[PDB]
Amino acid sequence: LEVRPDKVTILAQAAERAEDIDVLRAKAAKERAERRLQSQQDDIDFKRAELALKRAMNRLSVAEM
Amino acid sequence: ASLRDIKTRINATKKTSQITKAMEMVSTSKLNRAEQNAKSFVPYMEKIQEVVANVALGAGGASHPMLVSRPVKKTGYLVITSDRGLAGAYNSNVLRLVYQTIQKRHASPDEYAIIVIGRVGLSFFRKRNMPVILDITRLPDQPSFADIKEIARKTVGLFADGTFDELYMYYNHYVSAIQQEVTERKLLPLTDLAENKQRTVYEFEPSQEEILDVLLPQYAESLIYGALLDAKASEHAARMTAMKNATDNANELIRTLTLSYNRARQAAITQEITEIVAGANAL
Amino acid sequence: VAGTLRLDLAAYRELEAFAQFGSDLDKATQAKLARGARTVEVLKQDLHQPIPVEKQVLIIYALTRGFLDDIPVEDVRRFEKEFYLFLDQNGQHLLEHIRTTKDLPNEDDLNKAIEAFKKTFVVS
Amino acid sequence: VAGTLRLDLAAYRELEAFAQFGSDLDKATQAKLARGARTVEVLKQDLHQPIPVEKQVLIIYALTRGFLDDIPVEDVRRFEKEFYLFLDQNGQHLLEHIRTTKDLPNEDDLNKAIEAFKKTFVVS
Amino acid sequence: ALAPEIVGEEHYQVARKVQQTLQRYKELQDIIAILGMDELSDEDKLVVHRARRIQFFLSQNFHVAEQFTGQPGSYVPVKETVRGFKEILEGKYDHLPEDAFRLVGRIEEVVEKAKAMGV
Amino acid sequence: ALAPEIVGEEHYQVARKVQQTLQRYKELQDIIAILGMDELSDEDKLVVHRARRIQFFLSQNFHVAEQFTGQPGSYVPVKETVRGFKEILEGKYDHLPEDAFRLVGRIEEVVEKAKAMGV
Repeated sequence: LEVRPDKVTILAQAAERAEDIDVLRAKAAKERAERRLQSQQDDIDFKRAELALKRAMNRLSVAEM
Repeated sequence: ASLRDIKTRINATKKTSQITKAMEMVSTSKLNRAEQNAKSFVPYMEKIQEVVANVALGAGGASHPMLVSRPVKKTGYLVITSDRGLAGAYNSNVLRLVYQTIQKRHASPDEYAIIVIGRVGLSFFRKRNMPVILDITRLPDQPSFADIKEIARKTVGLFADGTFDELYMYYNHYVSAIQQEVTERKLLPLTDLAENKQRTVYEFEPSQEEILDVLLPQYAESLIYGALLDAKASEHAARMTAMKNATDNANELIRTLTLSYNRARQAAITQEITEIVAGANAL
Repeated sequence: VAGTLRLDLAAYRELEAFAQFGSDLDKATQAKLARGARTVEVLKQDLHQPIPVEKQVLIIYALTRGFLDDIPVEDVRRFEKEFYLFLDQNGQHLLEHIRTTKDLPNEDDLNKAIEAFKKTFVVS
Repeated sequence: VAGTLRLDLAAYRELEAFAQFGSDLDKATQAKLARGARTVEVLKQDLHQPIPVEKQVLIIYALTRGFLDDIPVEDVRRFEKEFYLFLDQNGQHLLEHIRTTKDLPNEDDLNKAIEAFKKTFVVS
Repeated sequence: ALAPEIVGEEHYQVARKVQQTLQRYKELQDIIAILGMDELSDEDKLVVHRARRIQFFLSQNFHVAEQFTGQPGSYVPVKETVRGFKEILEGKYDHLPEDAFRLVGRIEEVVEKAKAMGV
Repeated sequence: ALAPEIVGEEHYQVARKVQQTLQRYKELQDIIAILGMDELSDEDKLVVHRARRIQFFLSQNFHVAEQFTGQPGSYVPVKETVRGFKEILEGKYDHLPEDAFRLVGRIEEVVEKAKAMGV
C-alpha cells in the first residue's frame, strides 16, 4: 500500500473480488490447468507447422534436378 | 536437366513458400498480441519503480543487504532463450555473448552459476557441461506473472541466502521488427536507482527495513518479468522476419527455375521436331 | 448477384492454403474463410438435376447477402434443397416476377421470405 | 533375417528425412536411427573381398538381434572382421551346421558364441 | 590410381574423408539456400565450416597465371598436400578466416596470410 | 460405375463416407509417426480408431489362398459388404479388438472371431 492525500493505490501480485481467500487459492489452482493446456497447444501447433515445413523441404531436396 | 524434374522442383518450392508465408502471418499475429501484453504491464512497473526510488533513497536506508556492494566470490547468470526454433540468430546471439562473457572473466566453474529459461539454452549449457542450477521450459507464447513468479522468487531467495553475490540478465531487447538488440543488465544488488522527479517522503508503519525487505524482492521480480516480456516480443519479431526472408529466397529460386524450365522446353520441342523431320526425310 | 460471388470466391481461393493453421486475423480473415467455404458448398451440384435460373439467382442472393453466415457448413446442401421446396410452396410471386421481368424483386419481399424460411429450418 | 533387416533399413530411411534440421526427435526415433546407422555400417564391404553366406547370415543375425546396440558406430567394421576371425576358430560347428542343413542353428548356441566374442572384443 | 595399395593408406583415407565432407556440404545446399545456417545442427555447422576451408584450400596459384595476377605461384609436393588436408580435417585451423585459404600453396602460407591479414 | 444411378443411394453414400474417412486418416501419418499418438485430438483419434477397423475389414480370405493359411475362403455378396461397412461407420463395433476384422469376410465372422479370442 502507498497512500497520498489525493491518491490511493495498492500493488498486488494477485487480486480478486469475492473476498473469500479460499476463492483466491481456488482461482490460482484452476489457472494452472489453463496454463498447462495453453502451453501444450502452443507447442503442438509449432510442431505441426515444423513437420509440414520439414516434409516440404525433404520433397524439394529429393527433387534434386 | 529433365523438364519433369524442373517442374517437380518448382512445385516443391512453391509449397515451401506457401508454408513460410503462413508461418510469417501467424508470427505477425503473435507479435501484435505480445506487444499488447507488454504494454499492459507499464502502470504497475512505473508505480513500483517510483515507490522504490523515493523510499530506498530517502533518509538513507543504504544499510539493506541488497543495496550494498558486498565483495563477490560467486556470480549468477540469468539467460532468457526461446523454447522453439526458426527464429534466426535470436538464441545464438545471446548464447554466444553469455559464453564469451563467462570465458573472459571467470575461467573457473566454481565462480559462477547459470539460470536458464528455454529448451535451447538448457541444451546449449548442458552440452558444454556448465553448472545449470535452475531452469524453466515450455513457457506459453503469452506468459503471465504467475508462471514466472516461482523461479523469480527462487532466484531472489538464492541471492538472499548468500549463494552468489551478483547476477546479470541476458536477453534480446525489442527495438523494431528488424532490429533486436542483445542486452546485458545487472539485476541486483541495486548499485544505482533512477531517482524520480517528485522526491517525497512517507511515514513507515513498520520500520524502514521491515518495509524494504518486502518491497525489494517484488521489485526484482518485476524487473525479471519485464525482461521476459521484452524477450518474448523480440522472439516473435525475429521469427516473423526470418519467415519473410525465407519466402523471398523461395520466390527467387522459383524465378530462376522458370527460366531453366523455358530453356528445357524449347530444347525438347526442337529435338522432337528435328527427329520427326529426319524420319520423314529418310523415306 | 454474381459480382459479390466472384470477389468472395477469389478472396477465398488465395487464403485457402493458410486455413489449416487456425487464427491468422480473426477480424477479417476468419469471415473470409467461412464465406468462401459456404460459397464452395453452394456451388456443388448433383447429376441430371438442372436448376431454373430464378432459383439460382435467389440462392446466390441469399448466400451473398449473409443469410447463410449462421448456417453450419455441413448443412448448406440441405438448406438449399429445402429452400427450393419452400420457394415452390410459398415464393411463387417472386419466381413469377423474376421470370417475367428478368430482374430482382423488391428487396424487403425476398428478405422477409428468406427470414420466414429460416424460422422453419432446423440445424442438425 | 532378411525381413527384419529390410524392415529396419526401410524404417531408418523413412525417419532420416525428418532429422536434417529443426527440432530434435524423441527417444524411440533416436534408437531407430541408431539401429539404422549400424545397419548401414554393416552393409559396407571392401573391394575383392567376397564373404561366404554362412558368415553373412551370422553377422546379420547379430545385427538384427540387438547385439551391436552397445558397440560404437565407428567400430562396427572392426567388430565384423574380428567376429569372422573368431568364428574361424571357435564357431566351426555352427558354420558347418549352416553349410550342411542350410538352416539357422539353435538360438542358445548363437547367443553363447556372440556373448563370448563380445566379452573378448574391446571397444575403441 | 586412387587405391590404397598405390598411393598409401593415409592418402586414401584423407582423400575419402575430404570427398565425404564435400558430399555432405553439397547435400546441405538447399537447406542453406532457403532457411540459412541458423537451423542446422551442431554437427552440420562444423561440416559446413570445414567444407568451406577444404574447398578454398583446393585452389592454387599457378606459375603461368602470374601474367594475370602478378603472383609468382608455387609447386606443392604430394606429402605436403596430404599433411595439410589432414591437419584441416582435424580442426587445427578452424580459427583462421576462410579467405586466407585462397590461392595459397602450402599450409604454412595459410598461416602467413592470416597473420598478414591481422589475425 | 460409382454413381447413385448405378449402385444405389445407400451404396454410394457408404462408399463416399469410407473414402472420406480413409483420406482423412492418410493426412495424419506423419503426425502419428513423429509427434506420437497421444498428441491427437479426440475427433482425430476417433477417426483413426474407425479407420483402422475400415482398413482391416477390406481384407478377405480367398478360396485360392487356402493353401497359404488353411482357411476355406468366402464369397461376399455386395449387399453384405455395404451393410457391414455401414455398421462399422456407425460405431457399432468400436469395442471389438482391432485384429478381429482381419481376413474374415462377412461382418458376423468378425464377432465370431472376437468371441473366439475371448472378448
